[PDB]
Formats: sequence, structure tokens, C-alpha cells
Amino acid sequence: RDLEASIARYKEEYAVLISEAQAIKADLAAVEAKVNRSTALLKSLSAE
Amino acid sequence: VKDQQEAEKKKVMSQEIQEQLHKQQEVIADKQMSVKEDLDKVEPAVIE
Amino acid sequence: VKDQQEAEKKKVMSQEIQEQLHKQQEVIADKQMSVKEDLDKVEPAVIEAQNAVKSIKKQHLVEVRSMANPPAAVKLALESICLLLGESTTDWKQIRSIIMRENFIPTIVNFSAEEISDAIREKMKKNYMSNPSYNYEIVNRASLACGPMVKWAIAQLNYADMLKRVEPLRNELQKLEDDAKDNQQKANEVEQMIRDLEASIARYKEEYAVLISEAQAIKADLAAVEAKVNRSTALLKSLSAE
Repeated sequence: RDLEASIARYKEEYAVLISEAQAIKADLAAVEAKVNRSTALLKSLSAE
Repeated sequence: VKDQQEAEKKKVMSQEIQEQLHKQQEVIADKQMSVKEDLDKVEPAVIE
Repeated sequence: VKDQQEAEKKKVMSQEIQEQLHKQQEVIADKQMSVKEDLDKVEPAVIEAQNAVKSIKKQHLVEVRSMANPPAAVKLALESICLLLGESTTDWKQIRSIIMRENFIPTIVNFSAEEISDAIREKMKKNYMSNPSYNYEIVNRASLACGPMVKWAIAQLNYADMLKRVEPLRNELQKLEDDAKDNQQKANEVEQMIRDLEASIARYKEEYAVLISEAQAIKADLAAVEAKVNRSTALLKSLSAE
């Protein structure tokens, strides 16, 4: 049970960490959208 | 994984406890006959 | 968990391999000394066996038709025929046994351990009474035909009565080999099926971290939806008076 508790409780709170990682990927994806959108406008005004 | 395997290693020696449960049956069977022998013998002395 | 445990139960089967590899060390050590014994013994026979093929028809056929065999050849040809299940002491039986064209085949077929100890013990006694004979007259010039076969007849006696020292060694090797070879087949099997489990686990285990994260994504979305429901319900009850 000491292992089982260690097996159990140190399995799902560690799955909370990957949930935080998912937020980072979403934030990185949101930034990546800003990366291309800003670059697209930047090259649009190259003629100007 | 290693926590589970160690737990299952203790589950393997929990099967050893099942063997000791078979030993418990041997202990109980030998004890019951010894108690029966004592019951036929010890009781008159207790009255004395 | 069980697949790895089954893989680790096969790792327990892999834990048998280094015991079997320790048996391999026993096999290798026993093989090396057996090979060393073979190297000290087998090599002259290979030379003699090749010399049998090198023998020319003219050397043998001419001397078979001789009206009297030389005394050097008589002492050595008689013992050779005793190997051929034709034990005899007459020259004509020697002549007949060699006439057949099928006699060029068994110059190599004859093999050492077919010899009975009593038959072998007769030859050392024949060796003692004929020690100056055999290879010594082969070197002289007794006959070109006798050369390859006399030394061939000299051998097969340095194998018997001491291959019996190798018989327990080879029998122990056979017990070690057969136990190891079937177990070594398991070793190849265990390694393959360990990878098969691990490959299955690899495609399965690594996807669960994404899968549980997907569940974490749903509960995060579920909390956001639930928060909106409570917030919007508070708005409606506040806007109820309006």
C-alpha cells in the first residue's frame, strides 16, 4: 500500500504537469500565429 | 513501473503468504488434534 | 504494467541467459581442450586420408599381382585387413580382398572407434614384435603403394583407447550443448519477444501521456464551460428583475 499510494498519488499529480505543458503548447501556438501574421504584414509593407 | 514491479515482487512473496496460509492449515490441523488431546487430559487437572 | 512485467519476466528468462552464457564458458573451455586433443591427434589422419587419394593405380595393381609379398609388406598388410572384417593370415585372401574396384572407396571410410579393444590390443602386441617395421621401411623404399596406407594403418591406434577418455567429455559436451542450444534458442526467442512487447508498449505507453493529457484538456474545457454556466446563470437571476 505504501508503494500503491506512491504508485497512485505520484501518478496523477504528475499528469497535472502535462496539463500545464498543454497550456504552454497552446500559448506557443498562439504566439506562432502572431509570428506569421506579423511577418506577413511586415513583408506587405516592403514595397511601401 | 518499478514501483509496481516492486509491489508485484511483494505480490510474488504475497503468494508465499498464501503458501504460509497452506502452512496455517497445517498448523491449525496439528493444533486441533493437540487441543483435542489436551481437552481429554488437561481438564481433570484444572478441576483438581 | 503487465506487458513490461511479462517483458521483465522474459528479462528473468534473460537473467537465465548469463547463467547459460556461464554454461557457454563451460562449453568453450571444454571444447577448447577437446579441440586441442583433436589437434594433437586428428591432423595426421587427415594427411594420411589425403595420401590415400594420392595413391596411384600402378603402384597398387602391380604389387597385387606379385607372386610373393615382401616380408615388410606382409606384417603391415595383414593388420590392415583385420580392420575390414576379413581377419585372415593368407596372401591369397589379401589378394582377393584388394582385387575389387570397390576397394578404392573405403581407404577413408574406415573410422577409429569401430575398433574393438581386444582387436586393438592385438595390434600393440603386433606393434611390439614389429616395432622396427611399419614407417621405418616406408622411408627406406619398401614400396610406393605401402607408404600412404601403412602410416594410415599405423594410425587409428593413437585414437582408440584414448578417445575413450574423450567419450565422457563429448557426452558431457552433448549434455551441455543440448541444454544450452535449446536454451540459446530461447535466448533468441526471449530477445525477440521482449522487443515485441516493448515495441507494443512503445506505441501504447507513449500515446497514453497524450491520452491522459487529452482528458486533462477536456476537464479544463469542462471547468471553463461550468464557470460560464454559473456566471451566465448569475447574470440571468440578476437581470431577472429587469
